[PDB]
Amino acid sequence: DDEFEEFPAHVWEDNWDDDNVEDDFSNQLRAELEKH
Amino acid sequence: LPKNPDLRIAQLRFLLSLPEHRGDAAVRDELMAAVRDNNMAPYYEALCKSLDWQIDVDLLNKMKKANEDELKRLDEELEDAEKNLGESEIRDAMMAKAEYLCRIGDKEGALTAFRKTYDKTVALGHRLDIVFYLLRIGLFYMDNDLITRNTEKAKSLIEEGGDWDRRNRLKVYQGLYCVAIRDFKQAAELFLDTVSTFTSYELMDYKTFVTYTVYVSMIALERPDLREKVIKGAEILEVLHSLPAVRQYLFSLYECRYSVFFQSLAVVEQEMKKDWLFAPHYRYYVREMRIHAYSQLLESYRSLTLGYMAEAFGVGVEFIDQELSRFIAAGRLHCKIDKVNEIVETNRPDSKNWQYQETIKKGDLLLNRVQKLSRVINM
Amino acid sequence: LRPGRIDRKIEFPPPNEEARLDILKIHSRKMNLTRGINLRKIAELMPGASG
Amino acid sequence: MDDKALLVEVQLLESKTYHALSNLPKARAALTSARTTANAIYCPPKLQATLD
Repeated sequence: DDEFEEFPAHVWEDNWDDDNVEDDFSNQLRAELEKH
Repeated sequence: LPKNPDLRIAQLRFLLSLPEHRGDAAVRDELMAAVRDNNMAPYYEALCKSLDWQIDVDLLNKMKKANEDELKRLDEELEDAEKNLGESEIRDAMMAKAEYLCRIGDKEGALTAFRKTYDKTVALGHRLDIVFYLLRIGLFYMDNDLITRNTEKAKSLIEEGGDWDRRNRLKVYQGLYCVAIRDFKQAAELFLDTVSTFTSYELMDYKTFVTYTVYVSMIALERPDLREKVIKGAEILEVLHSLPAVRQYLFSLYECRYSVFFQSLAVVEQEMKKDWLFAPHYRYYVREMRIHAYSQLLESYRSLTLGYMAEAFGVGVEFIDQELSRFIAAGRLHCKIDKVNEIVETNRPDSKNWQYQETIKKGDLLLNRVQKLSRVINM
Repeated sequence: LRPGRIDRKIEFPPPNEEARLDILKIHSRKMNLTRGINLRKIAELMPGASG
Repeated sequence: MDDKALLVEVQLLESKTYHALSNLPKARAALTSARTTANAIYCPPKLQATLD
């Protein structure tokens, strides 16, 4: 068909929430139980 | 089938290639024991290159010479078979050679030899065995392209004629690959279909396979299917008697005991970070299981106070507030927080409202397709 | 039974353990047989048995 | 070999261990095998009571 040449040119379905950087859940829960 | 290569080798190597676990020397002793036993000079060289290890020339030379002599004698036997024996034994000679290349760790040579053996051989069973060796090499080296190509080859062979035993072994291979590529739904299906007849002891012992089935089933199956096929599974309960922690995890989720559930999920996260096949899935799996626990708790409530949620999950109130806010913002929970007077309202959609929204979405998709087709054709 | 009315007469003896192996294969084709299962042994175990 | 009474007792123990391990279908299979073997020999009152 037409080409817009006039404008120059993990197998996964990854998610945004996966890119967050935070401590391991084990560490988080350990700290929570420790302080409560 | 034989352990070739022992995927325990890859497990040890990966588990070693991790911070805070390098040079514990137990992993190193195990891996060196196996490498010396099977005379893996090339894999040893690759490991030294990867991990920047003090190469022991004294033993490396011995392994090299043993491997060279083995290769030469195998090749001489193969040539003798060509000169005297017929195809029926020439195939066995090539097959044994390729097996030895896999044992030592000559990846490309082993693949070439197996391709030649596959081309030569006509027996359907031996073709399946070759394809399964290729699939095991693919799993060992985590080359997704080879793994998928040989999975398709195995499926094509089974359609062209196969048997129940190879069908189950292929099912276990497919489930392992799905777990590798984060397809926990299909992994759950395959693992539960092959749980009662696990024969592939070359990949992992029945206990490890059952732990994988439990984990994948918990993350992929709804509550009814989970109760019907895991909590009421004879062959899973039989092994969970031996495994007391996996049982506590699964039953803490099922019996709505959530503090114990988070404890078990933390230990599962650690175990499954250490694991080699699930390693690039521990964050996602923990997140999804936390979302499942939150949705399960809120499934039977119209307004749940944050204090009660925190006490139920054995955490603080800030922790639950932060997690709930994150997942609601991401769109994974049907609940709205209310912090001035801490309460978690439950805005689940009615059946008719959900039906209307689904109709809007599907109709929008279909109407876009119809519009595109009409504009393509009317001109 | 006179020829011309019944020109040919075909007897159907019970299978001779080789026909029995054949029948076992025919009727087990649509079946999930485990490895190490010996339809030849079953055929031997079935003497004088019909299809 | 012989001592089908001992065979019945061992099959009953297999069924009982399956029941204790929660593998109920296998426990029932072992029980049915034990009953099939038991209804071919003399079952003393104790063995019959255990089977029942």
